Amino acid sequence: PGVSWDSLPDELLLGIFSCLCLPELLKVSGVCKRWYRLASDESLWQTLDLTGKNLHPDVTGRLLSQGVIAFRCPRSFMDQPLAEHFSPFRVQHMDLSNSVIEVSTLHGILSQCSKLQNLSLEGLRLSDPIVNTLAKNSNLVRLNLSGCSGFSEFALQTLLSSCSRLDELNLSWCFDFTEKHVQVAVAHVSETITQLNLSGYRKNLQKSDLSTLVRRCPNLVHLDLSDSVMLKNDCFQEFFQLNYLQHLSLSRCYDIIPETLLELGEIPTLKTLQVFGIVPDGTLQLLKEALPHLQINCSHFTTIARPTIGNKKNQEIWGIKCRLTLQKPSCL
Amino acid sequence: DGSPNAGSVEQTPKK
Amino acid sequence: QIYYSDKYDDEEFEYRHVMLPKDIAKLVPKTHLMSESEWRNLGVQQSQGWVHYMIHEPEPHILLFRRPL
Amino acid sequence: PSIKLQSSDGEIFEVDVEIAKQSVTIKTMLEDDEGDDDPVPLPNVNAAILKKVIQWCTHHKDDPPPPEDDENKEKRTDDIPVWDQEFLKVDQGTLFELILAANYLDIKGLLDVTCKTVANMIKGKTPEEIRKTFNIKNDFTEEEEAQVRKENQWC
Repeated sequence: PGVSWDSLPDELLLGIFSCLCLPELLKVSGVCKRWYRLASDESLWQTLDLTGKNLHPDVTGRLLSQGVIAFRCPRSFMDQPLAEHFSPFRVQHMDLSNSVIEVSTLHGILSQCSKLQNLSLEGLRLSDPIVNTLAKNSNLVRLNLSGCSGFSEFALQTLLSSCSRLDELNLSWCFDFTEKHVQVAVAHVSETITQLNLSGYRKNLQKSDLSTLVRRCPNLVHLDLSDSVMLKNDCFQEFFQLNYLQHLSLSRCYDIIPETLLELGEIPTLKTLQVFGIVPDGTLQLLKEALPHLQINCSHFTTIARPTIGNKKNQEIWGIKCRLTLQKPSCL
Repeated sequence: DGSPNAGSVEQTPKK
Repeated sequence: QIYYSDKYDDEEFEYRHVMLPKDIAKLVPKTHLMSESEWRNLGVQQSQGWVHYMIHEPEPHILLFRRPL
Repeated sequence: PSIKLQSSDGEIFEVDVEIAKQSVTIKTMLEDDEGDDDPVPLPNVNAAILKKVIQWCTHHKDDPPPPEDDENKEKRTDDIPVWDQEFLKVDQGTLFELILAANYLDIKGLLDVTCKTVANMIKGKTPEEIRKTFNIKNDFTEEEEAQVRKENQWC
C-alpha cells in the first residue's frame, strides 16, 4: 500500500481500538512497538471483568497497574506468591466475593489500594495486617465483610475508627466473634451509616449493645438483626426510638412473642418487616390482616452492601456494567 | 410443651 | 419434601449437599452465595456451621455446604 | 437566496451552509467559504454526499457508558444499516484519506462509521499479515515479541 497507515493520529488509533473486544485487544499488541505502547493505554482499561478465572498474581497486578476503576473478579484462584512490587492502583470499585485468594497475595495486592470507594470481601479469610491497611482508604462508602474471619478486636476498632464515611456495612456471620467483637462493632461504627446487618451472633448480642447502637447512630434505614436469641420483648422500645427505620428484618428471635409484633406496627415509617421462623401458622394470617400497611414476610434475602442483586443474571457491580470483559461462551 | 423444638430446632430432621 | 444427603468428609472439612423441591428451587439466588440468615429463610434446617460455598451450574437446585473440622 | 458557502481545497464545490451544520470546523468558521484546505477532492465529495443525509441519521442519544461500549458495538455490527457508500467497499488508501478528512472536520458520524469499519476489517485477522495489509515493518526482535507472547498467554 502507498498510504502510511502507521502515520495515524493517536485520537484515531484509540478510537478504532475502542471497538475491539478484550480477547482480541491482546492480539493487536504485537503488531509493532507503536501499537504495543498504545495497546496498554489507560483509556482502554477502565472496566475489568475477570469473573471466575484463574489468574497469576503478577498478571492481575500488572493489569491493575495499567489503571482500572472497576475490577470485578468473583471466584478466582490467584494462589501463588507475589514477586514484584507495583505502583499504587486507582481501583474505585472492587469485588472479590467468594474467592480463593490466600492471605499473602491478598496483603500484597490490597497494600497498594488507597483510593477505594467500594469493597466486597465476602467469604474471604483475612488477617490482622490486612484489616489495618484497609484504614488507609478512609473513603469506603460501602463495605461487605460477610463470612470474613481472622482479625482481632483491635483491627476492627481501627477499621471502623478510620473509615468515617461508611454508608453500608454487611458485617455478618463472622464465626470467630466473641462479645468483645460485637461490642466494639456497635461502639465504633460511624454515625453516618444508614444500613447495618449485624446478624447471626446469638448469645454475643445483648440488649445493651442494641441500646448503644440505636443511641449512637440516628440514621439507620435497614437494621437486619438475624438469629439474635437474646432480643426479648422489652427491646421494641429501642426500635421505637428510631425515626428513620424502614426495613427492620428480625429472624428466629425466639424470645419475641409473635402477638407483641403488632406493637411494631405503630412505627409510621416502617415499610417491610421480614419475620421468619417464630410466627406459627394460623396467627400469621391474623398478623398480616390486622396490619394493613406492612408487607410482612415478603423479602427473603438481603440487599445490604451487595454488589450484584436481582434475578436477571446481572453483571454490574453497584450500577456499573463492565465494558471490556472476557466473553462467556455463547456460540453454537 | 413451651419449647418442644424452638430454641434447639437448629439440627437436621434425621427422618 | 426436602431431602438431606449423607455427610462426607475431607481434610479438615465436612461436606453435605441438599436437594430442593421445585416450589422453592426457583427462589435460589444465581449471582451470589447466601448466608445462614438467608437459606434458613428457604426452609433448610441443618445445624450451625454450614456455609454455602459453590453453586453447581448444571443442577442449580442442589445446595452445597462445608463445615470446618 | 440561502447561504451556500463553498469548500476550498484548490477547487470550488457548492454545499448548502445550513445543511452542513454538523461539521465542527465548518460551524465554527461560519461565524467568522475559503476553508477545508487539507481534505482531498475525493474524501470531501464523499463527506458532502454523506452529509446530504441529515434527518435520515436522526440525532445523538444521551447514554455514554453503553453507547460507546463494546456491548453496543456488537449491536453496531450493522455499522449504519442504511447504505455506507456501498458499505465503504472503497480501497484502503481512499478509506485512509476519508478517515483523515473526517478527523480534520471532526464529524461524529464518519468518525464512528469509518472507525467501526476499520475495526471490523482488522478484527479477526491473525497479526502475521495484519501489518502486511496495513504496511508496517514490525520493529520487534525475536526476543522482543517473546516477552509480549509470554505476557498475553492468559486470554
